[PDB]
Amino acid sequence: KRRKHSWPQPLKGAESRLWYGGDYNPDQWPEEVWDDDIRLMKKAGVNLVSVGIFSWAKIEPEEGKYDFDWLDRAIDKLGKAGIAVDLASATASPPMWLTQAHPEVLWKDERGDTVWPGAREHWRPTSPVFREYALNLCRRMAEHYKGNPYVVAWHVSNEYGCHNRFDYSDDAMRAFQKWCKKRYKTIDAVNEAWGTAFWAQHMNDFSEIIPPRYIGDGNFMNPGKLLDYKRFSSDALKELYIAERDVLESITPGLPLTTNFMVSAGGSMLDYDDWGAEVDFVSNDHYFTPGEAHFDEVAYAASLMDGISRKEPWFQMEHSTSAVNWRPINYRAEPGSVVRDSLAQVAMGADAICYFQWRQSKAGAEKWHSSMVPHAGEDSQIFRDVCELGADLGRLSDEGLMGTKTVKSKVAVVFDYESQWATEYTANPTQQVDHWTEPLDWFRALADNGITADVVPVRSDWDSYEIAVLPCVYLLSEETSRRVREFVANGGKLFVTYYTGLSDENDHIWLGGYPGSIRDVVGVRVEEFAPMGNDMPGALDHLDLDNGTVAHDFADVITSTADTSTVLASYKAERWTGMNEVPAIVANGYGDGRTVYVGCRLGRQGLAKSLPAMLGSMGLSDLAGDGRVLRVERADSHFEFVFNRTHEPVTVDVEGEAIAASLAHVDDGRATIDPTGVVVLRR
Amino acid sequence: KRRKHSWPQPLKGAESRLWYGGDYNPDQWPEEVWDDDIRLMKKAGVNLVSVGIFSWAKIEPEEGKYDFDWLDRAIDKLGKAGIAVDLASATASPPMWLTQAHPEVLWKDERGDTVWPGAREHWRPTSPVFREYALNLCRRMAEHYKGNPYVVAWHVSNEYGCHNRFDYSDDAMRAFQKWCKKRYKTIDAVNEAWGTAFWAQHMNDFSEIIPPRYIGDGNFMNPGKLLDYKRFSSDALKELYIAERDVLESITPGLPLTTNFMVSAGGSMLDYDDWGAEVDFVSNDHYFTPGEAHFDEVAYAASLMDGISRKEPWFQMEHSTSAVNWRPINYRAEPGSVVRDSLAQVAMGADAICYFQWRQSKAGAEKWHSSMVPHAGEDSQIFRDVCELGADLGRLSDEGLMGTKTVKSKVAVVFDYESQWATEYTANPTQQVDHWTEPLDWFRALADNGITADVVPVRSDWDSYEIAVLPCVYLLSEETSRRVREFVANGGKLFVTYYTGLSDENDHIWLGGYPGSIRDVVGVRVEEFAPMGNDMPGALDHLDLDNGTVAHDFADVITSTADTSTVLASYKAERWTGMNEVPAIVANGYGDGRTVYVGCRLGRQGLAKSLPAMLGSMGLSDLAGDGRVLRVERADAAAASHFEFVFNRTHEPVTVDVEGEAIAASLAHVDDGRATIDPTGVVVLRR
Repeated sequence: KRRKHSWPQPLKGAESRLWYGGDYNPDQWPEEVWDDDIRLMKKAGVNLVSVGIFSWAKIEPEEGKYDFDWLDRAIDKLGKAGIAVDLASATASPPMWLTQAHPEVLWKDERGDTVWPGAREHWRPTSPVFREYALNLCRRMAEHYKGNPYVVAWHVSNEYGCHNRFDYSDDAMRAFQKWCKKRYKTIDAVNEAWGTAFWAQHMNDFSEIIPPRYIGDGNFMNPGKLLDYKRFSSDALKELYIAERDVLESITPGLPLTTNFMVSAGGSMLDYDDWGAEVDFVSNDHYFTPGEAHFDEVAYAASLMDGISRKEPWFQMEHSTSAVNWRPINYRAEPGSVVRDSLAQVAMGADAICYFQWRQSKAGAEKWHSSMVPHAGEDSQIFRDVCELGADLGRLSDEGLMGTKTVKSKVAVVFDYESQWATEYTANPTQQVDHWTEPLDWFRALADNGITADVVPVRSDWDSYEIAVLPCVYLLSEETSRRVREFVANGGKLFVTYYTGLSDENDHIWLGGYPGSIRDVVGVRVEEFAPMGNDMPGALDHLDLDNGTVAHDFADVITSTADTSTVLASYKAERWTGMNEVPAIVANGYGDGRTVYVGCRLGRQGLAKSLPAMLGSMGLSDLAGDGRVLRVERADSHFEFVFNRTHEPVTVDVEGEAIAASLAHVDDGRATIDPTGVVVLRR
Repeated sequence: KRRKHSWPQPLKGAESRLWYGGDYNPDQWPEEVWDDDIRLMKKAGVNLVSVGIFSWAKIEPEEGKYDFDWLDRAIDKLGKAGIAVDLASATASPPMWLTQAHPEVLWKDERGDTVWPGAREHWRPTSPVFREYALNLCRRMAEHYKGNPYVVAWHVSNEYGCHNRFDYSDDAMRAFQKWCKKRYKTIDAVNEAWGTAFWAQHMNDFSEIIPPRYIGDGNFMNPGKLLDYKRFSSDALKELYIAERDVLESITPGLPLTTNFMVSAGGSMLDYDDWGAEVDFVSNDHYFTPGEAHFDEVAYAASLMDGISRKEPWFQMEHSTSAVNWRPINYRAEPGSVVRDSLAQVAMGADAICYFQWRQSKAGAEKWHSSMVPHAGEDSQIFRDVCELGADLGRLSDEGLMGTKTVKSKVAVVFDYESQWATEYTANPTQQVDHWTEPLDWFRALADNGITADVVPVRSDWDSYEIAVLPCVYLLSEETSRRVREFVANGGKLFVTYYTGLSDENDHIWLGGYPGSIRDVVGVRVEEFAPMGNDMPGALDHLDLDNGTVAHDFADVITSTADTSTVLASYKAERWTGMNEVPAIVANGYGDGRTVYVGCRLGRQGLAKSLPAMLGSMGLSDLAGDGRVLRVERADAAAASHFEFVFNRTHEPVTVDVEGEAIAASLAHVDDGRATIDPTGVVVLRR
């Protein structure tokens, strides 16, 4: 069911190398400028660029008229310079002539208001009119470029669902109704799934399924329907991508196809693990979070990408050299980030490193988004760094890094797109809790304890690891619940947190005490929750634990533990709160395995501090190591990538021959690595 | 180009006195109250009121039916009492019969939702049918009141664009299409200006230009288009005002016309410098900012008005005696504000002082807005201050203040409405930075150093000043860039800050290092920005400078400086940030001039502390002074006679040296050349 892995191949006369480059948009610059791009690209070690992504209005400037010459010239200029082309379908966003002639392609928001042109991606995922136009352009691009010697892959569309994830038009309403019929078969199944006995929502047939349109601010949508609308929206965009991909493939067999994902700790527009089955190689867009989380979350996202790709080499389609344009405050990246963040992505399995974008735009909505050639030009620290990185990727290529894979960790941290979606409902126990923050917190706390985890999607093989973490995995089906029992019974070591296994996949609650489907594995029983916050005078805002850590946002009221369990920590609180001496962290044995249940949100800091005790109870005291650096390994040969995780230079022992270094010095088996520094070793 | 300055003239062709009064709405009160109004106006020294401003529904109660008699009688009563009338066109807001009959006049928001009656100004600036109705009323008003001996000016409409600056209806679509054709001539030029090669936005003809309508929350409009839509929206309202002005004038030639602007530090609904060319006298509405900025920003805004009026006497059409109605918390003004804020406006060149409004409303949306006669009545501190101020304006009139002009400062602080509009785009380096805060910060910091600046619109003559400041002037066209270059080369002393000259007039980036069009003038090169804030844990929220100030919000990463420059200050920071020892304040010599580049936001306090060293580098240490007070002077041509206005800027009484004869004082006194001024106090001297 997964497509066979197929990676973009070198140009004639060229050898196999790490791909390096970024989005390139010659149609935004006078043709005169292109020769300068080629000169700077060669200087930087660029060998691949992605072209034509938003070029629909240039390629088809009016309906039924096509203009390829400019693009043929650009591609030829790149190719004869030894730079390969990842060619877009150009179907990311339609021209004004198209939308003026066919306003029915525009998506509608919850209130039924039309979303107009003015920005990008303003089209309905289920519009048959838009699909027709897109497939036409796909056919004509593929027919024109099928003989081109410089094209090495297809970049289908761009970031499906970045702006048009949700549509509430009648096209969407009809498509959702059909999607529900496919999923549930009978209207009574839908009624039971969504619990429509409540609030007189019973439906007599599929015409009575309407999308989660506007219901008045502050009012509460049917949560089953809302969750399914997210599943449906991801499937709808997926079916369109499949159609475009198949048209391109029909005309250019043997050219690998991808589309760019938006995988980040807090990004959940689509079920990207599901989508990963539909590409020839998985590719990602990731932009750093400014501040204290910058490095760790870059590493985390790249690890999840390696999980999505099932440890096959994957493609970093976009990231930024420094500031983006779209945040309330676009902080710059710390000096060193260009090489460092990129080599983190390589460490986590990327065999291609690309940026948005090659040359910083001088006009338009993204002119303030950093690029490889800044507004300042080639005399810039960023461009010097871009050049250093290209040379580094060349050296890693000479060393044969291509095709190696990131080693299997002893620990898997589970991520679940659908659980994230379930946690987004507005009448959960607290709207402060999303699934997504917990696996990040665990990844980081494990790293503080010198352990590099793999981030593994819930449908993938986390139960083949020695140790795994279920961090706020809100949904657990009976099937997943069974995988959990067997994982532990067979000798696995499993961490489980609050907000795990509250409901099944239809968001029906597992009754009898939380977590209702696996409470006998973890040996705790929760009767009630105690959310915390600062929005109510005198309400509970934190809970100290007796192990020197502090819970925030959420705590389980654990009222019994198994006779096989050990309480590792308990809350301390004023008596009237009822939370004093309630168990907070509980260890258990079950079959041949061990669990630790963490009944509250402890964050990176509290988890990191609690980990020695928790690992101890599991028989894993020997696992901990040096948390000042992250150590990431690829192997077919072993390559170790070592990153300073702190704000001060650190010295650590390193084995092997240093083959790359940025802001770091290796001498006599020891590396002094500056903040934002990295060393790469081979042996 | 500019209209010849024409000032409202006194009743009976007598002496031109300082005008004093406010908005007057007899149609809101039973007629017995009108006689009470007259008694109290006389006691207060009121000599001018503005009437009929929102009276459309009373004057034209049904289509083509007119009821003038109440207004005729009110104007007669006023004039016989010696009180002049500033007559409105009454076209500010339409009656229910009009909007009920013609829903198509109502403006539409970005989502296409109709904005209904229920408040005011709910009409599309480019509606042809509303224009027909407005011009008809203008004509009927002018024909009826022509030759009235008590009417001294026209108050055209009211605050254009206060509520209807933006319309997204099809009338606006058509008008914006024509406006783009006028500006750019060809669709190729529009495409080039807006950089439409990006995101497949290329347009084949002018029918493919649509207004910046709803694109979904959190999405990014074409910034060239958004900026031009603000230009267009200002121009569209200006064209309507010009049409109303022209009809009125064609019927009552010689009667001076104005419309009331909304000039304040943070106000930018329209390009008010552009609009200033279209009125016979420039008039403003300004309402104090509660808290620590109160006095300084009153002074600033009035200075900017004097800039817009090119130093011609101007008209304070509205302000508040105390609290307004429209803030989340309507703080009252400090006692003394009635006289003090009004005399600050006079000091900055106003020959008329008026309030919204004469009598506090007992009903309606603005009943909680303070007024000259409070709900409390004539027995109130506010009415007593109102009477004191009227008496003071009488005394200043006796001393011949009218017609003098605010003296030219040694420093011009530059303000650019269009730069403010550009900084409003939502995908800039940081959305915390607006152009408008910086010129205010510099004005206050200069005042802290005993210097009263002129606030000067960018198209005006700042390059004729000894010293000028470009404070976050985000846009610099080629033309303005040349003026900067010549200004410095010829001996001008120039301050330039971060967020200046990033782009040309169509928001195209000047390439090669910021500020891309004048980096050789200031002798610095910026490769990237280091914005700062408190919204991301662990990101920088500040940078200490090595001169004992602290930057917030934004810092330039200066990576080189010219051979002729001198670093006056640099950042101190943790090494990992990359900002340690990066230059923060850099002086340069360029031709016979001097510059200082300030690459970060230092605020009033940091700028005030840094100014002595900065001025020093320009060769100007002697420009210092006592910042406890603001001194503002007016003078006649020949600079024969001088008037000095002195304001306490602090919270304790101050005593300062003053030359000349005291002619007015509030919460203050002058004795043998020493002015003792209480907080919120003011003295006025004649030399």
